Amino acid sequence: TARTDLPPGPFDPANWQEISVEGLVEVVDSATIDFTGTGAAGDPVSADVKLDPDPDNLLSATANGLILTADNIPFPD
Amino acid sequence: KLDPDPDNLLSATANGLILTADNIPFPD
Amino acid sequence: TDGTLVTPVPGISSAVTAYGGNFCGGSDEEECEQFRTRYLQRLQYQPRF
Repeated sequence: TARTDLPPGPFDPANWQEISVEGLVEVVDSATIDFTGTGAAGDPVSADVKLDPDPDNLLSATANGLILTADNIPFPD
Repeated sequence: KLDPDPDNLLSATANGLILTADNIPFPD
Repeated sequence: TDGTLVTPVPGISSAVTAYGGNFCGGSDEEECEQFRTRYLQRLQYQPRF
């Protein structure tokens, strides 16, 4: 597709945008990373690091990534 | 990838990342 | 505002834009009477910096 109203001339990739279609890949959940999606529109490839669901796992994950703050740690007493 | 430092408490399991006060060496 | 590149150059878009569609600086020549002044006046003033 012509990117701009271009005059007659030879084909130049700097003037034409190529039209792709779609892409579907295969993903498998790893030991520490969970994969979701297939790469299609509305079903994009996404990843999130999965933590140990052990009850005493102080490591947690907010909406901004991994967190281990000094507040919840059982400091010496 | 987890940094293989001698005292890196981050360890990898089949379920996910785990850290516990067991490794945290309080000075007692 | 929007003009074309007359000679197609490889790897260069053929659509250029003027910046503000502003082309300033055109004018015409001088006659024998428009020239008397600008002469008979560059004889009365001494430039100064």
